[PDB]
Amino acid sequence: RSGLYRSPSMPENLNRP
Amino acid sequence: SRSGLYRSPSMPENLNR
Amino acid sequence: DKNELVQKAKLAEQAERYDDMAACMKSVTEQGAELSNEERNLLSVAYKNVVGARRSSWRVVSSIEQKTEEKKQQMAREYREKIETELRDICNDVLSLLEKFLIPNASQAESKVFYLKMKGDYYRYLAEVAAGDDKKGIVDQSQQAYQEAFEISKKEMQPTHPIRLGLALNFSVFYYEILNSPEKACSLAKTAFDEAIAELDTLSEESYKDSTLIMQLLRDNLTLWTS
Amino acid sequence: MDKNELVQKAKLAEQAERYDDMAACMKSVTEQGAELSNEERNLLSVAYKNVVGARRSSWRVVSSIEQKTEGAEKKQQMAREYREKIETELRDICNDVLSLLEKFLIPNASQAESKVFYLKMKGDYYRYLAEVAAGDDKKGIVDQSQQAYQEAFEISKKEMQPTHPIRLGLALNFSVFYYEILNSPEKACSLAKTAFDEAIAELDTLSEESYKDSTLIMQLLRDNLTLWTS
Ligand SMILES: O=P(O)(O)Oc1c2c(c(OP(=O)(O)O)c3c1[C@H]1C[C@@H]3c3cc4c(cc31)[C@H]1C[C@@H]4c3ccccc31)[C@H]1C[C@@H]2c2cc3c(cc21)[C@H]1C[C@@H]3c2ccccc21
Ligand SMILES: O=P(O)(O)Oc1c2c(c(OP(=O)(O)O)c3c1[C@H]1C[C@@H]3c3cc4c(cc31)[C@H]1C[C@@H]4c3ccccc31)[C@H]1C[C@@H]2c2cc3c(cc21)[C@H]1C[C@@H]3c2ccccc21
Ligand SMILES: O=P(O)(O)Oc1c2c(c(OP(=O)(O)O)c3c1[C@H]1C[C@@H]3c3cc4c(cc31)[C@H]1C[C@@H]4c3ccccc31)[C@H]1C[C@@H]2c2cc3c(cc21)[C@H]1C[C@@H]3c2ccccc21
Ligand SMILES: O=P(O)(O)Oc1c2c(c(OP(=O)(O)O)c3c1[C@H]1C[C@@H]3c3cc4c(cc31)[C@H]1C[C@@H]4c3ccccc31)[C@H]1C[C@@H]2c2cc3c(cc21)[C@H]1C[C@@H]3c2ccccc21
Repeated sequence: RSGLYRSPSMPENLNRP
Repeated sequence: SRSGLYRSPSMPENLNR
Repeated sequence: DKNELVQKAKLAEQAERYDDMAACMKSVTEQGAELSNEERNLLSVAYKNVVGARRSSWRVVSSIEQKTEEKKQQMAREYREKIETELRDICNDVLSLLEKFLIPNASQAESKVFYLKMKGDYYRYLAEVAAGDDKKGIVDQSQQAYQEAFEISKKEMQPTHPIRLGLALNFSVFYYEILNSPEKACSLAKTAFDEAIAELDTLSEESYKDSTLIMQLLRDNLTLWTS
Repeated sequence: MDKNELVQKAKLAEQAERYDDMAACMKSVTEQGAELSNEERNLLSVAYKNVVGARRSSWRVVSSIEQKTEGAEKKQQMAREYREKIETELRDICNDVLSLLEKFLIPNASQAESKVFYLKMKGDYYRYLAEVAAGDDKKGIVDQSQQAYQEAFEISKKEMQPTHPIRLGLALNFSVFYYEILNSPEKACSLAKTAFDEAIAELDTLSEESYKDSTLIMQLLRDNLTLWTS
């Protein structure tokens, strides 16, 4: 838990045209 | 290769202190 | 006009202009009708990127604030407060869209679970920046929304469904980070993983890549949090 | 308020990756009229480069879609109108930076290093205007970019060592100008090669303070050189 810590929840991922 | 994702290979603002 | 706003939002997405994207999808939602799967995801992608920027900034600034224990601290604090203000308004924006439009019109079980997971997520982001006075009640709104989504999901969706798995992943993170309960966060993550991996024959080609990705993230969190 | 408040907000805004805030702050600093320090100069550059770079990126993506949507009139018109929205945002950012350079930064640049740096910036921001210019405006805008680059180039040749990171950086960007704006790959290659070769000639002139920056830009010059030849 630093200032550059990402909460490992659902990412906005697997998008494509 | 020129395309929608191409970055002009000019100077970056980088390697900060 | 609905199609026109949807195509502009897709374009804003490719342009990485998420304020624009959010505005588009906001006004689509305000037209009243139930969103399709495509539309749903554009709304969440838009708003997720818009808050995310604030969460990321907030954390960096909070971190700076903590390791200046004097005048530099007042500046940081004030900048953090400016960022929290921005964050709350975005969170309240989505939650209003969820209460007034999306949750009421959710006819399918998957729409209902999806929007309740959202409700849980955005109260969780408010919890992240809330003080004792309001925090208790913000947390409970998040838990209540998650729990309802979890119960419907348990009844009406198969264990490999990307929305069930993604709900498990986020509810687990709620337990771990908001309620300081490693064990409850770990069993949620472990149950969702174990159930999905047992029923791996049930996956569609339409979402095998989503489901398997989320499974990996569950187990990653599990592996970290028990070690 | 005071310069030290605004400079420190800028630094904080940078760490937060909130570059509108950072830019606003350094615009205020600059508008107070006093010559900026090397630190302050970099904060202004970084701030505005990030702000305008978001638009350039977006513009390229939207333009690309506008091209692929030939024969789909309604999609193409939506892309066009969105590109035009991004273009006006991009111009305003560039006109903002350029007017700061004309009214504050170039006028008060007492030293040669500052001159080269600010004239290079002017070259850069007119280049960014050129990229989205079309018609009678383009050729005028292209000349303003070239003149700023040329003035900077001649001052740099005279006053700065061949390994100075601002000299080499100017060589790189002006080379990019010839390739991307004037359709002049050979000029662009020769300018890049010469800068690289004159830096090889005098590595002893590198300082401990900046050898990492110089050797990176040297690598970048040869990267562009080898691609455009190849
Ligand atoms: O002692 P540490 O290794 O530095 O970690 C803890 C900290 C702190 C702790 O106490 P806190 O709850 O009052 O903030 C804690 C820790 C360890 C012990 C306690 C804590 C609590 C928690 C975690 C680790 C810690 C995991 C589970 C829970 C948590 C919430 C959010 C992200 C990660 C976690 C302070 C001090 C430090 C900390 C860091 C941050 C923050 C606050 C702190 C702000 C800004 C940044 C941050 C990241 C994510 C969310 C919120 C923040
Ligand atoms: O009353 P405090 O909470 O202990 O903090 C302030 C102080 C002071 C204040 O008045 P000042 O303007 O004459 O310095 C202030 C504060 C609080 C109230 C006023 C002030 C002004 C400001 C801030 C906090 C405070 C944020 C926004 C503005 C500011 C400028 C630079 C860094 C941080 C800040 C004095 C006394 C004290 C202070 C501390 C310093 C300094 C001066 C002071 C010198 C040396 C160190 C410092 C750090 C950064 C820049 C400059 C300094
Ligand atoms: O033929 P390609 O390999 O597909 O690349 C060219 C393209 C195009 C070309 O035609 P154009 O110059 O009239 O626009 C070209 C190319 C090749 C052939 C011609 C061209 C010209 C140029 C370059 C490559 C190409 C290098 C030197 C000159 C140039 C300007 C800016 C960046 C890079 C370059 C079209 C179609 C395609 C293209 C891509 C873009 C764009 C336009 C196009 C817009 C949006 C994106 C872009 C990136 C940077 C600046 C501007 C744009
Ligand atoms: O679209 P522009 O910015 O106005 O420049 C291009 C032109 C043209 C373009 O189409 P083309 O491919 O058939 O020559 C192009 C451009 C831009 C887009 C396309 C093109 C292609 C290329 C470049 C830029 C452009 C860079 C990479 C590729 C190229 C080859 C040789 C030198 C420089 C380049 C036309 C129209 C214009 C042009 C100019 C000339 C010529 C022809 C044109 C004749 C006469 C003069 C010239 C100079 C050098 C050799 C040949 C000529």
